[PDB]
Amino acid sequence: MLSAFQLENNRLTRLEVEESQPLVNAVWIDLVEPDDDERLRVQSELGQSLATRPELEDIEASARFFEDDDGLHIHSFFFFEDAEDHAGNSTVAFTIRDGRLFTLRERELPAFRLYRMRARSQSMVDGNAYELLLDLFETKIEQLADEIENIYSDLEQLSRVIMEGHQGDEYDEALSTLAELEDIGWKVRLCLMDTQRALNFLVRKARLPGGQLEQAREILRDIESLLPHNESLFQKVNFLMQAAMGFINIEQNRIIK
Amino acid sequence: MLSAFQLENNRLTRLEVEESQPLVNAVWIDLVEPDDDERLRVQSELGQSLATRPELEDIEASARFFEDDDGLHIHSFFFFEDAEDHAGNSTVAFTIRDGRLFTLRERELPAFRLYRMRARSQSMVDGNAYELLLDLFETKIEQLADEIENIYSDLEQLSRVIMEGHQGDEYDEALSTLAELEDIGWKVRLCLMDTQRALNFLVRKARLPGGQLEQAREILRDIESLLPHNESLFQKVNFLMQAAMGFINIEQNRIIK
Amino acid sequence: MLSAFQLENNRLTRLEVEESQPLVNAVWIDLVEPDDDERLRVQSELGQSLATRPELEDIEASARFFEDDDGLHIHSFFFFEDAEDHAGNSTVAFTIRDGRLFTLRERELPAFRLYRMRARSQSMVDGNAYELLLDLFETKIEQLADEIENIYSDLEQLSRVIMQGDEYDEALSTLAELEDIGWKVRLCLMDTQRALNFLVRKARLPGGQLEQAREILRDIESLLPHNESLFQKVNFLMQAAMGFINIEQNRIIK
Amino acid sequence: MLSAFQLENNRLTRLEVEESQPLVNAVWIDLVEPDDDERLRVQSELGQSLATRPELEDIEASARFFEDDDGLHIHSFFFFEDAEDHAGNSTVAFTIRDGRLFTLRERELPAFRLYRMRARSQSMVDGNAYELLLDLFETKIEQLADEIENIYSDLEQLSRVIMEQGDEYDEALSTLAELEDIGWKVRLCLMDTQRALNFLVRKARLPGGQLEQAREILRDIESLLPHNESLFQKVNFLMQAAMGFINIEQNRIIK
Amino acid sequence: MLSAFQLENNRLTRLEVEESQPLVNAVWIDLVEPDDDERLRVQSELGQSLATRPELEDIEASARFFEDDDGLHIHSFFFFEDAEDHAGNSTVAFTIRDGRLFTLRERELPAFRLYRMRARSQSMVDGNAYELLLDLFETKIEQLADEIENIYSDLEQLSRVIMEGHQGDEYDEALSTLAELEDIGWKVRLCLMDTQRALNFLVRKARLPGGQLEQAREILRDIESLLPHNESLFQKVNFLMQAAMGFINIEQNRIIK
Ligand SMILES: [Mg+2]
Ligand SMILES: [Mg+2]
Ligand SMILES: [Mg+2]
Ligand SMILES: [Mg+2]
Ligand SMILES: [Mg+2]
Ligand SMILES: [Mg+2]
Ligand SMILES: [Mg+2]
Repeated sequence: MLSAFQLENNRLTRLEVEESQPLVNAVWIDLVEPDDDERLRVQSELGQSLATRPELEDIEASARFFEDDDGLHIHSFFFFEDAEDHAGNSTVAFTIRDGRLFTLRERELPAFRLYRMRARSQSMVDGNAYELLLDLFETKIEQLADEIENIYSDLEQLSRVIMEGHQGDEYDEALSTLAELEDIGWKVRLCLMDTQRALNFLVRKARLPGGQLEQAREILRDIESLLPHNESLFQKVNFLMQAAMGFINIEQNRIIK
Repeated sequence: MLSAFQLENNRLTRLEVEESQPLVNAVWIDLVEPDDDERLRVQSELGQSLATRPELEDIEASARFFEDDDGLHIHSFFFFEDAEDHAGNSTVAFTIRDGRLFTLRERELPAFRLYRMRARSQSMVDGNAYELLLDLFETKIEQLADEIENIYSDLEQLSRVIMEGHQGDEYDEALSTLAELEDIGWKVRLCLMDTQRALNFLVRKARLPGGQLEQAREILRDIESLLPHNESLFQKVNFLMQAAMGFINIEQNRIIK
Repeated sequence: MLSAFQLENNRLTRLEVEESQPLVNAVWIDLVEPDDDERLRVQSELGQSLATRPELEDIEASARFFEDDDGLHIHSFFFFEDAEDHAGNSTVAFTIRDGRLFTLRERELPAFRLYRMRARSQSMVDGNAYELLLDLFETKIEQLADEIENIYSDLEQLSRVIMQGDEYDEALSTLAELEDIGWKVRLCLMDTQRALNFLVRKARLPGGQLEQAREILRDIESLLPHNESLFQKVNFLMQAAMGFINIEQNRIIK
Repeated sequence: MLSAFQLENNRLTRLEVEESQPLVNAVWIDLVEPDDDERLRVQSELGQSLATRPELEDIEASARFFEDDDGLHIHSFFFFEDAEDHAGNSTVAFTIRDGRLFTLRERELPAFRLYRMRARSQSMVDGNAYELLLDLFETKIEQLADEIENIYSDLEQLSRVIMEQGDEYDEALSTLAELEDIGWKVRLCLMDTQRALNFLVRKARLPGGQLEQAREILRDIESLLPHNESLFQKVNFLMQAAMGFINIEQNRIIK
Repeated sequence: MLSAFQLENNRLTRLEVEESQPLVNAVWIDLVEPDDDERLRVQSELGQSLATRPELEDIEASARFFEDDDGLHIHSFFFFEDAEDHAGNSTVAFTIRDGRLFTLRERELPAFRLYRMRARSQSMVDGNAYELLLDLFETKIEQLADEIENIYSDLEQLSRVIMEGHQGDEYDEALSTLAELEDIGWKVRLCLMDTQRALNFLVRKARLPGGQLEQAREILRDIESLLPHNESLFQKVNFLMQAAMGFINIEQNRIIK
């Protein structure tokens, strides 16, 4: 799946690519599970090699945040929920070269879907590939913060269910939900931590136009402010787990009596 | 619910609003669950847009501590107990513009109720919107410190139930109380942490008249001194949980024998 | 209960107060659960308002470490054991004004009893209210260190018990007693640490007093880790015990 | 087992040692469980004392990262899996002296096996003992990162077994404990390489090309350690949830 | 028990003290559970008061690391195993005055036993009391590191026993061994931490001849490198404890069925 976008008055407008062959006019090329026809098309029409599937698995800093003849590379976890509502992180390879942004990804993602919807009726400021990359990160953080907000409200309700060792079988259900909330929070943290590394790298490495530099710092500031929330949820979750076992053992005693 | 206050010899005096239409004379407008008639009234009589309900859910720094054409915005958790005696945090949007303070909130709050009572017979120092905002934070901290104090004394009594009782009935009750104290402390910490960010932002961002600056630092100093107490309670609570499970298992053994 | 002390060759000597009315000669006024007659006596004979009972409950820095028209105020937890041998902290309001120290407290305390015993037959150095306040803190830390030392030796014996029966109920109970002592010792230390940090930045402290304060801060820094180390051991012991209890449960069911 | 390597256009080429006696031409001598005949051969043909077996057990900084008349010494944990698929760390003594690298080890290791494969058809940059040492550390980190990646995917599958019987649960706890252990041993390996590289940066004149290489490895380690810590949280939480399910099950049974 | 040592070509040589009365020639006096005859002998022949038994119990910095008319005092935990193979720490009072070292101890200790054995055929460098004190600390650290090394190998074997979660007999034994390894590690950490304070004090306080200063820093560096190992063992130990309880509960279920 190949989509391309060009700029018109600092407004991202969707290029037709099946028909309007010239890719050279695009500021952003976005690939989702691209076949070899699409890869080769980018290779020949632009200068651009793209990362292979196993290179997106690499978690080492030097494999994710690096500069080379193919441009500036940032690989970053993006958060998603699979078909059975199980949280996950999907690595996206960002590449910036000659003022063009390339995003290579394994699947559809809610941040991208959201940014694209907004980009349809919303002006960029400086109108460049670095701004675009950060806009996508802004969007990511916005969603991560929404995830955390919902862990709180779900955990609040679940908390009240757990305050009785009244078991059968709203308690099997409670432990399961706890474990689902732990896992979401855990994966949100990985996503935040990784974006944090990515942005710290960017700040030291890319000439970032100054409007872009402040934007990046703003996102870093948001991340610094979300991480503690994440850590706070783990305490609560772990305590709730402990209390539940207490109630289960109290119940066991009742039963044996 | 719209209340408005004006200043008379550095004394907040309650300006009648059903009758005395001119809002322009107020230093402080306080909204509680305001209907669209009240919102629009503030919009037209002053310049003032107010934050929407879902914008108060946002926990990201950049959504809580920011400056824009509508003025200086500080969103801050305030602590309360709901109708069924469950602790909670309620976000209050503070907005300062052209020397006037706007507080927008979802519900009655004990800090506000308390500050208003006092403000009926008590002089402000410099008599301005920044002082007023900090006075409300001072009051918040005063109450948070009282909460912590009471967690201590409650935990002290509960501690003795957990060493001296072995009935199954007074022990369900004990675990429940433990969990109620854990939750209060947890929510107090969130409240403190958030006020801390808010005040750090204020110190760097607002021209704060120097009398206000020292006031803010005093509040910051109080917070630095309350956070460790919070953390100390969690250790005790967790240890008590562990001891209880030990006693429950010792009891189980007695029963089976 | 009102006691007063005056200085004689840098030696604290106990003033008779039922009889020798002039309080003005005292360097140190010590109140224990004082009635309104004693409070008013301090109010009129010296300039001195004293903190009220509910103000000693306040834990907020700004309510404990502050300066005002009534002088320099330091509120600080002191460690004690109640009638049933249960550990506790009692807040003591220290107030320094015009070279005189005021201590207001809710109860008798071992640090004070100990300092008073010694102060009979022991010379102060610079002989002033700031030294006196720090001398009381020195004594407090001395006793806190003793408490920790004993948690160690008690925990050592208890450790061996934990490696069917009636002696295990007893073990868990003792563990929980030792946890609580250590916990309350830490609160006491942490609070004295804030108090001394405040003092260092705030009071003109005569230089002899400044080094004294730093010495106490250094002691606290060296005791806090011990406290934390005990919690690890205590928590681990608790865990092992539950393991043994479950192993026992399995033996029984078989 | 004695292997020796010399340089030819910045390409490590394997010296024949059974036959081509002169060791003096080697840039890298690599010893695996060397007998006293091999040790003595290094002692006499080069100046080189080698660390004894019990000196590789020593974990103290001053026993692992030090300089003396015998040269520059770096002892470092390398990660491996034994015959029964159990994770382990094996200390390797690196020694650099008069532009020559000596590696002394107790066993075959996957990092070395991998670096040697690659070195057969791959050019070094500056072509020296310090680069060589760092190349081996680079390779080590590459493999540690792969381990962590696999702990994640295994833990993901195991997570679902624990949410979704008595038989498949013994097995689950055992797997959990295998993953904890791997992560634990990876951390020890990372931490130790980190000390080693910090020491190197302050101590050896490191040619500037080497210096950046070392910092790159340090940067990778900084980025892998948090992953390690993150796994321990998940593992510990999974352990707790399992006990919860086991106790719920116990209650069902007793009823 | 009084032993005394003098220097001969930077070689500690054991003075005969029953017979060769002059103690003034010694660089090192070493007391083990000394009676009042030996204490008084040191008091009169040298200037030297020695710390009393209850003064070695004091753990407060100011009671362990201090200077006074009696010289330079360093009290330090040394590690040992008692008659019933239980790990322990024994405080040793080091005192340096007029170029002479005094060590006062409650019992035989493996570091001292080891240093003395080596000192019989090994030259000191600068040949002074400060070097001697540090040599003893070097030896201590050497042994602590050996302890940690052995905790690792014992914990490795024990780890494999605990994955066979089956028999009731080899499991009592396993928990016991775990608890014995936890305790050793715990006491090793106390020993390390205390030596660390002692050496930090020494570095700021004693004129330390420069050869001695580097020696001290080397020991500090070793300690900094051993502490993390200690902390790592606690995580493993705690995790193993948890897994064991899991296997015990699985077994309990099997039994009840
Ligand atoms: Mg949101
Ligand atoms: Mg636990
Ligand atoms: Mg059970
Ligand atoms: Mg209060
Ligand atoms: Mg003492
Ligand atoms: Mg050794
Ligand atoms: Mg790889």
